[PDB]
Amino acid sequence: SQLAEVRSYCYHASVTDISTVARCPMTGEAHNEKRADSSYVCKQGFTDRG
Amino acid sequence: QVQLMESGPELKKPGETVKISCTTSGYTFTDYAMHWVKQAPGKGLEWMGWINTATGEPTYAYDFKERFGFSLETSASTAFLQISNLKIEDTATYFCASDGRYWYFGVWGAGTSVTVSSPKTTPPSVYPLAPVCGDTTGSMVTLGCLVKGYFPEPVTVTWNSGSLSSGVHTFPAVLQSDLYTLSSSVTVPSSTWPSETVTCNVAHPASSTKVDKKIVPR
Repeated sequence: SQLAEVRSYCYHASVTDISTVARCPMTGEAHNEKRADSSYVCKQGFTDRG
Repeated sequence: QVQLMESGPELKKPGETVKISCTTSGYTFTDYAMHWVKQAPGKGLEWMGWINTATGEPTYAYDFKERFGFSLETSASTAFLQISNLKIEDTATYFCASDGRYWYFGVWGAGTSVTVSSPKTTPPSVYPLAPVCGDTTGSMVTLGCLVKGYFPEPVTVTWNSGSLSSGVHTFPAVLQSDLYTLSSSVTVPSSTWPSETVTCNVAHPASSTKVDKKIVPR
């Protein structure tokens, strides 16, 4: 008769609004302003620089 | 000696680009970052950012990002402020600094006043202003000189080749259709006018106009 909602699973996703904030070496962490909202998926990284 | 000189007053129009130069002396250039500070038209000092100089790395304040830039030249010790897509709201004075890091700096840049407007270089309208009966109060006859619609700044407004500075007040000019209008008033006693010659001399070397106008009685 009655079924409660335990949770859900998103199997299919799409990428929207790719944003990458570049920084210089030795600056340590890079911070993009998109880390405030949880809707934006942010990840650290690096770019080999000349 | 550490003294920071910049590119002087610059005349710009909306939609153009500019690179504002800051030349430094008295120290090795790459050793001090350059703090960039904008002075808003309301005389607010709005900090633009500091450029890591080594390494040549600009660090923007978020409001100043992506339409501005910090570039460098190491050998001659000249720091550059690049601006793209000029805007009229950017008319202001800009400054550079010699970095003492977390305590800021000990030396201020000479300053750069950028003017973003869309006028034609124009000679001022210089009008000798005849005082009326109600304009003579307390043994003195006040005289005045209207300087109207000149571009660009500055204008040198003197009286009788600057011989009488006594009651001379040269007032600032503001923007009218991107033209400047100021007025200057000399205060001399009533016995000196119109007995003695009083002529406001408006020197506008930007438009190459030196104008001499004497006030006559009515």
